Amino acid sequence: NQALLRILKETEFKKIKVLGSGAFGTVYKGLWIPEGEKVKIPVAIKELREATSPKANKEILDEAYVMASVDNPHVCRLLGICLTSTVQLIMQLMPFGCLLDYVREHKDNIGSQYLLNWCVQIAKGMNYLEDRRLVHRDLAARNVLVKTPQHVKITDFGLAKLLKVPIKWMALESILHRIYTHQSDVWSYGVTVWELMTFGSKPYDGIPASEISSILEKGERLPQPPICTIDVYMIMRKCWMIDADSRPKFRELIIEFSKMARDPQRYLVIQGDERMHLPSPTDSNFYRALMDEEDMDDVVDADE
Ligand SMILES: CN1CCN(c2ccc(Nc3ncc4nc(Nc5ccccc5)n(C5CCCC5)c4n3)cc2)CC1
Repeated sequence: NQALLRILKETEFKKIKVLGSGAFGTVYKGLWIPEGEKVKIPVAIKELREATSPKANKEILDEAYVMASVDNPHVCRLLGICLTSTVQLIMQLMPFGCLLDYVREHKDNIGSQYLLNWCVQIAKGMNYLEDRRLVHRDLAARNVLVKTPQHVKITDFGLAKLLKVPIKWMALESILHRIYTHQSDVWSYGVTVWELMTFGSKPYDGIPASEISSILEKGERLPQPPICTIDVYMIMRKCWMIDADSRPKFRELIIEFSKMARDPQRYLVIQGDERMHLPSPTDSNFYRALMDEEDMDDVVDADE
């Protein structure tokens, strides 16, 4: 459906401030000014680095329709595009930013219920992509956004194909053979889970990217995060098995983390955890009305 992708003119929006960047481009907070109206509506804008040829223009556009068709509570939808000298991609602006920064800025003031729910929600978004027969290729905590603390959304879907290789996130077959599959996405999911559980540690810190295939081939893996019980760590290790088909499926990952979320303290050990709990319904309802009206599945709660 082509109607899911608004074609914007450079006159209808402005970039206002830089929010971050990646291998792809620079992300700005922007203002959309509609249609002979006064108002300025905040948006997020990724401007791609290399200038766009017209012929590739069709190629980018074809991919953009797919990106705009992504409809799930846990994956960010591409809203609009502007094609010029540059390709500009328009999406919802999220006051809370990316998950990687969030867990860093809240290090150790985050409860087992939040961490285990995020893991569930990430697995639900990835599962949806798999169901659409789509592969992300660049899952990482930096590409998951926080809509509210209770609701996270994978972003950056589809550009990796569309146009700095994240070797430390990559399944070994992707490093060696540039093969990308749902099962390599599962590998990067394991790394993403590891970033959350360490409150945003850098994976294989201090180790050159060039050495990573060798240490993987030797059966070395990211170390067990100190808050993680063994069952949590074994799931991560399973995500990083050499045989791609031995790795869990995202549908299994949804089930396992959901079950752990029902008994959060049995699976993560966090000091002060009883002092930390999911928002009361009162606080959840207020958040939804102010900044998260979109339909979504219930967060998994503790049985007791
Ligand atoms: C000192 N910190 C102050 C606050 N800060 C910040 C950054 C971003 C947001 N929000 C926000 N929203 C939507 C985004 N959509 C993409 N990415 C994106 C990807 C593809 C197409 C369009 C946007 N981003 C990226 C991820 C984080 C940096 C910007 C987005 N970021 C809120 C606060 C970071 C610096």
